[PDB]
Amino acid sequence: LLNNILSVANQIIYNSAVALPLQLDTLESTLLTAIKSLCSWSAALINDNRYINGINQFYFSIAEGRNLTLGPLLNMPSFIPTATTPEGCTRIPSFSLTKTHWCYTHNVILNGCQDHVSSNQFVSMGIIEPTSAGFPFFRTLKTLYLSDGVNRKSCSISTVPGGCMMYCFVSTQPERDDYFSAAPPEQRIIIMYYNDTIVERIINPPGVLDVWATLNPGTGSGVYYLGWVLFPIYGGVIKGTSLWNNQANKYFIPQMVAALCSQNQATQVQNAKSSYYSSWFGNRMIQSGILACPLRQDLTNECLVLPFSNDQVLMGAEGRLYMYGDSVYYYQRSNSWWPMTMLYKVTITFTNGQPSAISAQNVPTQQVPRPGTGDCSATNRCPGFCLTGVYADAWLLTNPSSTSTFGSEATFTGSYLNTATQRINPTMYIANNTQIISSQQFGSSGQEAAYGHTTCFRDTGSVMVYCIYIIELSSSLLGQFQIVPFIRQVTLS
Amino acid sequence: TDLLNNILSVANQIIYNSAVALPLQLDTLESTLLTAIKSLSAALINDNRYINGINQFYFSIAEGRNLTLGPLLNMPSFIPTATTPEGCTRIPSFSLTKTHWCYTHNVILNGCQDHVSSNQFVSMGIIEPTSAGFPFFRTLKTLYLSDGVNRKSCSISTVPGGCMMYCFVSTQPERDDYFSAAPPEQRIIIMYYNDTIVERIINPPGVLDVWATLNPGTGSGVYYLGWVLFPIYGGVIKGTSLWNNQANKYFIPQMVAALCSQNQATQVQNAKSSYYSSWFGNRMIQSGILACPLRQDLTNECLVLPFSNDQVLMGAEGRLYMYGDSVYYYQRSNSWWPMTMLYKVTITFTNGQPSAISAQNVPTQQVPRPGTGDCSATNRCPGFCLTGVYADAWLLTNPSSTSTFGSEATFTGSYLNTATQRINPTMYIANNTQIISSQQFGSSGQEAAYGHTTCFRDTGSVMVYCIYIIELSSSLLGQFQIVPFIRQVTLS
Amino acid sequence: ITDLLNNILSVANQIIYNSAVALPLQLDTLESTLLTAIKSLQLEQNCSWSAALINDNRYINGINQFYFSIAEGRNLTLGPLLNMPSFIPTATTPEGCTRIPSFSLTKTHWCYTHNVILNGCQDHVSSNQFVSMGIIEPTSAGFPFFRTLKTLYLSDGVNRKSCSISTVPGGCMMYCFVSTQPERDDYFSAAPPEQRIIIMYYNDTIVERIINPPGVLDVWATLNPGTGSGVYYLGWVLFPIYGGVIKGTSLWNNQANKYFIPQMVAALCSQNQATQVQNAKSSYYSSWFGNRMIQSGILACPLRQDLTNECLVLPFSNDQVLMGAEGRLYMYGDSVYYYQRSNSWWPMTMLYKVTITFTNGQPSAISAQNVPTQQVPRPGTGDCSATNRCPGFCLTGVYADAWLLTNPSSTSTFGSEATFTGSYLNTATQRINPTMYIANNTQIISSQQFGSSGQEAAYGHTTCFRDTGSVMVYCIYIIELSSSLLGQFQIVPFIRQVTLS
Amino acid sequence: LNNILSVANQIIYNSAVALPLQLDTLESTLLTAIKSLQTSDKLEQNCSWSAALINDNRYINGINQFYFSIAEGRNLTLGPLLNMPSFIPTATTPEGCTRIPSFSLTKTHWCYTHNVILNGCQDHVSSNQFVSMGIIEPTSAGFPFFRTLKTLYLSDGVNRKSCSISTVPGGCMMYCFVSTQPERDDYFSAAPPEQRIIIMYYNDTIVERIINPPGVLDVWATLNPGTGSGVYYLGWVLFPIYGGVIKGTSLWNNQANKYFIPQMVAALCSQNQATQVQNAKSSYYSSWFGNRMIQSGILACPLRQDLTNECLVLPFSNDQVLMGAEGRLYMYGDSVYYYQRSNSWWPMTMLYKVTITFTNGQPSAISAQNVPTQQVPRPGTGDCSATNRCPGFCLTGVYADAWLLTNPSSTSTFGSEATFTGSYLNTATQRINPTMYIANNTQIISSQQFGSSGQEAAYGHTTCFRDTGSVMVYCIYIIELSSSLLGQFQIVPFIRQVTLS
Ligand SMILES: *[C@@H]1O[C@H](CO)[C@@H](O[C@@H]2O[C@H](CO)[C@@H](O[C@H]3O[C@H](CO)[C@@H](O)[C@H](O)[C@@H]3O)[C@H](O)[C@H]2NC(C)=O)[C@H](O)[C@H]1NC(C)=O
Ligand SMILES: *[C@@H]1O[C@H](CO)[C@@H](O)[C@H](O)[C@H]1NC(C)=O
Ligand SMILES: [Ca+2]
Ligand SMILES: [Ca+2]
Ligand SMILES: [Ca+2]
Ligand SMILES: [Ca+2]
Repeated sequence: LLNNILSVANQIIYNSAVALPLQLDTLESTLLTAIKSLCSWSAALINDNRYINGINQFYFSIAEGRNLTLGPLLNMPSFIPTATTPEGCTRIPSFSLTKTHWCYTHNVILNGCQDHVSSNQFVSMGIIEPTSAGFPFFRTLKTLYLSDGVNRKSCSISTVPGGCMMYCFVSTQPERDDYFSAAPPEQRIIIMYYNDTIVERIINPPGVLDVWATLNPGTGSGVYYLGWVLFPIYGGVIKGTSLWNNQANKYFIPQMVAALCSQNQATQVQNAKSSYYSSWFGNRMIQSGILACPLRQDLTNECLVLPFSNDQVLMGAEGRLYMYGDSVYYYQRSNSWWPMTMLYKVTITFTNGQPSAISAQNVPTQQVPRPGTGDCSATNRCPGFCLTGVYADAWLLTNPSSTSTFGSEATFTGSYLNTATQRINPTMYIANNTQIISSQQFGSSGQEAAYGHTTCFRDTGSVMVYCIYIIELSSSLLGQFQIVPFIRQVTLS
Repeated sequence: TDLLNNILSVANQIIYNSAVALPLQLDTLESTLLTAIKSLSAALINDNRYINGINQFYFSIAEGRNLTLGPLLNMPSFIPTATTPEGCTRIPSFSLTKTHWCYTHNVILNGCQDHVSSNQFVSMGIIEPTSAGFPFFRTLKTLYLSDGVNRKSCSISTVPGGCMMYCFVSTQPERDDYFSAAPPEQRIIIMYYNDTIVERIINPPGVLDVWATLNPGTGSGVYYLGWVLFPIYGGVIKGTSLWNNQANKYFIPQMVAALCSQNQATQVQNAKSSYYSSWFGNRMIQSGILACPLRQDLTNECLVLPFSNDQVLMGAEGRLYMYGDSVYYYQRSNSWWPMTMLYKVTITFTNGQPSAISAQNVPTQQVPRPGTGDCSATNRCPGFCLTGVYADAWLLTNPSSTSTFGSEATFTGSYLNTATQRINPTMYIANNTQIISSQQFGSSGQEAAYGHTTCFRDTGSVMVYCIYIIELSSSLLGQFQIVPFIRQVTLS
Repeated sequence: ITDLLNNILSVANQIIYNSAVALPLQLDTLESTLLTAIKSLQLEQNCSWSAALINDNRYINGINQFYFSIAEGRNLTLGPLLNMPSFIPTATTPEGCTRIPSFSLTKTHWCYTHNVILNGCQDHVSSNQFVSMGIIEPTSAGFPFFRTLKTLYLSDGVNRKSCSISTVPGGCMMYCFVSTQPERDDYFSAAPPEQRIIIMYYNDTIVERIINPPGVLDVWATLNPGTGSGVYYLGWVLFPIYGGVIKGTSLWNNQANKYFIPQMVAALCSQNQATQVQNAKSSYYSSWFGNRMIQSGILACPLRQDLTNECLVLPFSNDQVLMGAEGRLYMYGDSVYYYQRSNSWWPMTMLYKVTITFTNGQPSAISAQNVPTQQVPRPGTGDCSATNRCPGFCLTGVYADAWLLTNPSSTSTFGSEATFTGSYLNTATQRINPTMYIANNTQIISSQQFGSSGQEAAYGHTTCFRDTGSVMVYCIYIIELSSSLLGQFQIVPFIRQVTLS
Repeated sequence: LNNILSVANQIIYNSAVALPLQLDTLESTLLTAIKSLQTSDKLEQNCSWSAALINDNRYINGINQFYFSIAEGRNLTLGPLLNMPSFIPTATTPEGCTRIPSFSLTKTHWCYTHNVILNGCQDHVSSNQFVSMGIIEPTSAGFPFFRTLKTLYLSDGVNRKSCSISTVPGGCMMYCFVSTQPERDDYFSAAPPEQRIIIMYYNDTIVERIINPPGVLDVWATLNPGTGSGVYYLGWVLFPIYGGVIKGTSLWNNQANKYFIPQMVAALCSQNQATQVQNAKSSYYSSWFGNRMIQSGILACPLRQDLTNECLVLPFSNDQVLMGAEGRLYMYGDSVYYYQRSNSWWPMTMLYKVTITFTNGQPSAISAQNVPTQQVPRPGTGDCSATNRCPGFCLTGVYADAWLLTNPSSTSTFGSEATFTGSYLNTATQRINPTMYIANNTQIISSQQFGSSGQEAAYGHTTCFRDTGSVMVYCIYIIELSSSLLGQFQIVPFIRQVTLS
């Protein structure tokens, strides 16, 4: 025996966790495609046939991943609005794409890039349709501008059937002051349907009052998973709470640190433990996690807050959730001591139809660094307390689970700021665990930039993968920043 | 001993997958599917604050003297930019009525000097107030015409339910259009909010064998008494009725005489000759209006109505406007007179069809436009010229309110403030003889091109806002970025 | 060990349970709830179903074919005229005029159209255009009735002229140009007239569009449909065209030096090859019509309801065809054929097999092989009468198409013995004495003049088909006749059998 | 611990075979049902809807009304003939005979029919019957087009004769008898000919029924529809009829000693009053036609697809009406009117208002009030020509109906000044000189003759209606004209304006 059931009961995990959920996923797509072929209708809000089957997947096998190269930039009419004054500040994009449609949002501040009193939030939704030269056009089918005195900040957006769910917090003071007060900022979820119904709810997740000093959405896309909307969150946890106590003495050091940090192992461990706690931000434990909301117009306390185990994950930061086939993935901003791209496979367990636990498996990487200040520049390799960095997510082009060891040879794409400490030199790239294998810098040396959001998808007609690279660029002319959706091909060379 | 622990650890995951993960997946697959099949113009309306503030003269003559430009206001630009360094967006057209707005521009992938192959972007939407009190141009639909047809020089106009765009199809360099005796393909595209699109080749009567070429003027058309009026211009062939009827006619604006010292005979002779171009195939260069009835089955119902050359300068690009019930025309100064040309247009109908047009100039010596050679911003004397740039203007007071038409008129727009170069974009308010308020955008040397200006009133706050759609030379993305600046015209 | 054995059994049993009855059950429940949501989305008392628009079983397999063997072709004669209720409308005043029929019949139905002039034939300004469609059904006497299922009357003040029509599935496609000045002025002026495609369905949808085929503007001074039927072929609608081409264009240059002399002229004209060749070359160029090259061709249109510039113009090579003229397209099985009106120096019936070559799904070239004949002349003026045999420039003639009763391709040499039928005006110079006939390459073997001598007539369109119930071939001869009582000119659908003897 | 392969193989097979097979099958069921909706909406694309069969808005409110006031009636004149594409089909051989039209127009649409005989105008064995239906729409010149939307040709060996037609919602009802022998023989035999009602709907449903109204058999030796239109009235279709009644029957008995002498006859006939009354009584009996009482009447049919004997025969009182003859029924607003052809001694137009009384939802009685007239004669033979004024037995005349332009009820004395229009053969004894006219009780006030002197003609059916859009009244005059070139006859729908000038 022994050897007989092992591979068989392993073939049942494959049968149940990859084979059947793929058949179901594929099933949903062919029926969707079948539905559109049956007063601007909501059935206008469906992507071209060419893309419905090429969204939220790993597009390349491990072998193909070796030969990937960036095509040249393609010109399309940007769906992202710019500022119309020099001091107008458009920042903090969030972008989500499903089989049917996409959602986009960003924050607008009228005068400069700091304002804890008033801002507005632009939202749009639309579809992808092919042009004449074959390449995609992001067709906006609706916009909204939430401008009503509620300072909605750090918003994450996700597609839902029929429209968008956006998750925001309401800013009334400087970020540091949120870490020091005991009560958290107000949390809101806004649902915006293509049929023009808009319902906004102030939400009260259990386990948040008197536990989390502050709580923010991660700014990167949420995802629609099993009838729930999952959003990335982070914040500050108060001392002496159960969550705090349950997280005590936990730390996570990524697989490739040991060979790169010459500091002694015991000191690495003590430094890594100390890295989840910020004296600057009110002596709170800085915590990443997921917020799970059921898709309902009647929301109050049904949303769940689920923290990641600090054994599995770095200090709390902005982030993004993804769906690749049937697995959920999490990008965590590197706001701590490890300056390399952080991607995890997230296992979610439901109990009584509800998410009750999450678990994170890192894709071990030493590639694509991020600028930071002080002792936590792109060159640091050693655990310690750091509170600095920048958002730069990454899209997985190959399946980390395709290798016998998880993520042994992983391939991903995104943008990054190629410098040690400054926010300059935005560079689009494709990378593996150890090396950048394809790269093109945008603009001249010293060109300023900030956050970068990357999303890829396949035209199943031309069998082509495109990636959109949404980058905040410093504008010399109009606006402090111009959020640009670069689009280009990821080609098998 | 130690395979039994992870054989039941695994067999509990198979319980989970079959009893939780998969049935939840099925519940959700059922859920999103039912939603998609559940999906099987009362919105597309401007806010109450603007519906009664559109297409009017906003100020009295007396008030006009105290108008000044307010600071630029920050709204989300509804005009899409390029996403490559060489990407080119050019030739905007913007139209706003009571219920909604329409917008369009031309997109060239490989730089602004490629004149074959392009795409045309279109959007429409409404205006709503923001918490700071100023307007937001809310886009409710976009379209990208990208089928390989080189649609060029497009004008757009709102219609009830949507937009009507007038384009021509360019298949050869401009100059060849004037030389060939067969005119280019003319198209009318109608795009409704309900996502119906109808596009048709039109052939107005009296075009074939009369007009060597014909273009929309790029400025907005207007919807007037059931018809859609677009500006047009082009080249008329020697020996036709239209050429003959137009023979010996010429127009010299009121204010030219005091500024030009040539003998009257020379001015007249030179003015007669400015309507004819040896460079463009010896055609008479001609301005007019295209009148289309609003229908979805257009072939030859659209009418071409030339202006008399006694009333109007050499044919050029232009724009139509509605102020109350009066139609006005802006005519680009592509000839010898470099100042802003605005006219009240009187349209006569015979048996339900526009049969004639007449133009009365608002006499002006203000807001020059850069041009080459002897036809720069400083020229004051009649001659043949084929140079200039588009720079429309919005009348803030009624030229009909004075005893003599246009004796004290006030208008606003952008212009490029140099003699010969297209640099230094400046938003201004002016009267007939002087600029009374002006704000340059960017630094000296900032390159720019066309500018479309449109004003409207917030009847909640009684503030007038103008949008100045300016074509700006860009260093970051694209060779050009078309920007809709917005600011108050303030009474002080 | 007992714990962690008995555990699996009852657990792996629940898995069998989950996978065999529990999960398939949720699948059945799922299927039912959305089949009962798909059906829940969706009138025959009010419907005239388009399978009315179906020819009778007696004709569906008898249309667009060669009906006789070469041997049977020698023994064909015309039967007596048969009386049906004409489907072609006449005038209601003495001065009304109907002219220029076009008629198309395929497997399922027929289409018909003609031009209506209110005040006499001489008025070429303003007219209206009558359109009809229907099917054929047998009568109790055994012969066809052309049953009209819809009429239309295009009457909006637009001067639609020279219209050709073709069936399409579900209806008709008509091709017209718009006339705004006399014919000769169309050749002189450098911009072509407006072209239109009108699609009319049995379901009452009508879309009419102006079209602009590539390579027309600044190349064709004018362009007309040839008035003969177009055909529906491989998803495209082909129409005969003609017009005048401007000097120094690619097309003019590409035709330079080309001419065509039919295979039987040599035995009939007694002039040295040098002059015959030079005169043939010249016959393609009309000084009277603005020094244009007068040119034949085919217009190819995709069947779609949003036409702008997809229609293509393909000229015939002048090495293969005579001077441009009115014409007609045919289908005999899978082969396209072209009849070309003899408006030039050769007065005999001109029929060709057309080879159409495609490229990327679009037609790109046409080749024409003549069926060499010397029979059925047509009346003309001056030196280009019925009796003329020599090359040279002429601009006179009349439309007189002909239907092929046997296959030109069945012989060793193409067209060495062809049999065709039509009508013709049996005089040399006048439009007089309409005569229905059957003829081979050299002789008229069966002929029946209609009316008294001096009876005035004009165009003739002939269409044949077979009753597969009785194995009888019927030909309909649509002839323009001078009228007295009502109208100045009338168009009549004569029908008779073509019988073997 | 060996049984964990018996289950493990059932786990795999369930998740790898059983479930993917089911998910695949389940997918097909959903797509079959989705394509089922794709197919159902594509059926609608194959339909011409009954909604097509509706007159343009300009005419809908302009139908079946008195158009002019009494005073406006004095200033009416005929406009020039207008030219439209005739909806009435002609013959395609010289001997083909089209005769006996019937035409019915209502709010929504019109119905037309006539008889076709293949060889000559005489036949009692075989003929066919053309039928059509359609609408009226305006042209650019402003005047109507009668647009055909469906045509039928009943050709099946049943010799349908003397057909009258009427519109019904969504189509037409036609009434014919079946002719198997000469007319005279019908009057001599006791059993009447076969009577048929055919209903023809736009949706293509056709139901023919042989009918047997009570009170016919052994009472009427023969019975024919009037040929003139019927009308659709309060759910019933009414048809004119006439025929020969048998001696000794209740109807004959109840009609004995009745007669009708029009109000304007005394002043015009010198004969002794006793000699007049005697002849008027005798004028209802034909010794030539099997010694029968020649009777006019009306047949009333419920609108049902399953008719047998629900149809009713209601004769007119011979005190109220002349000898039995062809005729026509009208709706002017809510009033039913009746034209009786003048086949007897009095050669002038006979119009009557008809009152129909209903007994429990069924017509039971009819009465006729004559519009007193001495205008519009009709040709006849011997002592009953257009000039004759004195009672006697005549059996001669021709069908020539009339449309009332003004309301005879709008004067104190019913029809003291009435205005009507039609055509008539303007000669004393012969069928020549067809003339369209407007007349009042005593004089013709407007008149245009058609064709040359001696133009032969026969029946004339006249129908007027109003373009409410332009406020013009138009009258269609359907006249059988002798033809030479093609056909014995050519039935023509002349149209002109009746202008208030
Ligand atoms: C999308 O919205 C359009 C309106 O905003 C709508 O167009 C309207 O469509 C009807 C029929 O197509 C037009 O109808 C006319 O009705 C008859 C037929 O000619 C005449 O009696 C009238 O005089 C008139 O001509 C309307 O004119 C047209 N409205 C406008 C403003 O153009 C489209 O039909 C809509 N598309 C869909 C999917 O329904
Ligand atoms: C809008 O759509 C959602 C589902 O997509 C539905 O639940 C909601 O009630 C809809 N609102 C309206 C007004 O249709
Ligand atoms: Ca706080
Ligand atoms: Ca040209
Ligand atoms: Ca021409
Ligand atoms: Ca009998």
